[PDB]
Amino acid sequence: LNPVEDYELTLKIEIVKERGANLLSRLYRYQDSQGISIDDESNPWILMSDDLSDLIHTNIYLVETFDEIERYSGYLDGIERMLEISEKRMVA
Amino acid sequence: MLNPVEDYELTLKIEIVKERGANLLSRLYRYQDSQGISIDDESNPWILMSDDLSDLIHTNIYLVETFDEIERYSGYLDGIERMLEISEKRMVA
Amino acid sequence: MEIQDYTDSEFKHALARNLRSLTRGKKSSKQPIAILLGGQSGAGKTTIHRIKQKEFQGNIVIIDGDSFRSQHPHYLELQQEYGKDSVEYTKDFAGKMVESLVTKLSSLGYNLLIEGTLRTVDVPKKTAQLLKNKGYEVQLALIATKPELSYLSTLIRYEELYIINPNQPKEHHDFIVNHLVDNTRKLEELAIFERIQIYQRDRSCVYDSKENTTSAADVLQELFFGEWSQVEKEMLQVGEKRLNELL
Amino acid sequence: IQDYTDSEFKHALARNLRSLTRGKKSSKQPIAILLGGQSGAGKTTIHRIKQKEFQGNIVIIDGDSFRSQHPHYLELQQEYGKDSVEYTKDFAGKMVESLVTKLSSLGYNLLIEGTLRTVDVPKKTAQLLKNKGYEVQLALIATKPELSYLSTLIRYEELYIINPNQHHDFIVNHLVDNTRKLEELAIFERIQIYQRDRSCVYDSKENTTSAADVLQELFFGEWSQVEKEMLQVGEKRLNELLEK
Repeated sequence: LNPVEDYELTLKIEIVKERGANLLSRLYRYQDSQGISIDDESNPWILMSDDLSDLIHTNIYLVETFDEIERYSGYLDGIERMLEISEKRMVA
Repeated sequence: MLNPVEDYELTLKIEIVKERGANLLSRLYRYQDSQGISIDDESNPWILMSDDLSDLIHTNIYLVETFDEIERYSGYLDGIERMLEISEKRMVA
Repeated sequence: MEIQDYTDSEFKHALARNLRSLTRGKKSSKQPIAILLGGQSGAGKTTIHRIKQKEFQGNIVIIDGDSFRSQHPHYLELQQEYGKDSVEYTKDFAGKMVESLVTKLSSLGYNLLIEGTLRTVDVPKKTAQLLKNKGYEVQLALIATKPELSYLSTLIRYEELYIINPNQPKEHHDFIVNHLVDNTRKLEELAIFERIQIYQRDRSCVYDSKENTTSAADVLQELFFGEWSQVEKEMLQVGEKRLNELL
Repeated sequence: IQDYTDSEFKHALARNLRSLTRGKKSSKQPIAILLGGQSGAGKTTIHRIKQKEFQGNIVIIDGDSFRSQHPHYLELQQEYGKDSVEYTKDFAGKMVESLVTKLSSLGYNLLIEGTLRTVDVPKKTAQLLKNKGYEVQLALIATKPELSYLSTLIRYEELYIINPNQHHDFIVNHLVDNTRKLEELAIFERIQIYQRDRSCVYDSKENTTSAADVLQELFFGEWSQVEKEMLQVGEKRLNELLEK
């Protein structure tokens, strides 16, 4: 890692944080529209919001490689895919 | 795009990644079973995960053509895995 | 009441949710194709999974026999009772799931990519001849690579699978070279498959029966016994290096 | 319209307190760090430094992220294409207020994205933070104003890729002025300036020179080898976004 790589990482970290925060806010939107209590840790939606929350608020900043980012990205990808299918069954 | 040596490397990684997913799925099935969630209860959030995951294992993973898409995938699997860990422990609580 | 003796309800419950999974994302036709796999275990069967899933644009169903062993209704208890040998108690379920899924899916009209048992002449004979009978174009997709390079990938994979789960050789698989050549020639002589394709690890197609007029088996032997390319010669160097890593 | 009932604030607030508390532990010796610096300078760098420096144990509170959490965000986006901000910061700010208050009572480590273009907001914040028994520090991020203006434009060409239906840069003079004044009024125990490559270029603990002065040479100094390098990379990536 050099100064440019390191910053380009900081930029990917940023991109991911924003993208994540966007999805978390959508998760909260979905969770409320279902009456799912916040600490209902048994609910799979609560787990996703909780995991993601732990990353945006802590773990992304602790990332040291471009690979870790691609992993977190495809993880968000996974979330979004499930979130999109649930809102379309909803406004169906 | 990619060297024959690199291209087989990708094949091996796709094979690696598939096998993991397959085992996560089996694991995810076993949990859904203990929770009495019906095979086709698409309404159930857990079924979305098993739908999503099995769709990639059976189809989407074989259409991967970049190494970074491999990471994309295994980072997904990680997430699925983290939630299984927590759910399984919650049964023993 | 054995530790591996599954209830029928238990077996059907699995068959149910598999038939659902494997169908999800696929349309069927009155013009369906079934492709049987051949080639040594370490050859690289996953290469064809790639070629054909792309080639069929997501509309083929890959049926992987070992995928279902972990679906055994006691799998875990068998895992912490036999370690790696759970296999010898688990194929009973796993095989029955494959025979099942082909039966039902062939009737339903889906495109199928199935493993063949080219180590035995009888199994694929019977399989193809029963798939033909349901309006299927049956095929043989062979993956061929230098036997050594096959044993080597099996030996790397083995040491890898030991690292993931320390409680989950190539003699344990098979040394099919003569059998896989003989039987290919035998299934050609009996003219059972519509097409026979032979692929290599770089997704290249080195033989297609509908475009080529040599023997599938004759092409096999050149690949098995011919001179080594640098691409072959190199994979051997990577293997020695990668293996040293894993040990 | 854009109103929010009081059970909705307590709802999203209670959620956020559950959210941010996760995997963090309280302190008899807690630390609060305020963030200054041009918008597109990459404050996200300081997050990386201070998260690793507290080994996961610091709560970051970024006012901006709390915007989508307005009970009628969707409605306000499906009209105010970009001017939804003044209807959201009413909500977002008080969200920060309540979060800083409660967590500062509970003695967590806090990292707060600061409005350093204004003198008062941070001053009045660290004051109420020090009473609670906080070592309160300032953490500034600095590069050439240009590269800063550049990343904001890079960002805005990526904020248009996501949803077509969705700055604070020209501040260099306010930023320097407000730093000297916060330094003289001795509001922060420790003042630190960071550069994009995570280097600590000034630390008020070690150094004696004015934090404001170090800023000026950093802004108005001649360009470093690496800075000019970053300038080309931007001209690179903007052009792709010119046609992506």
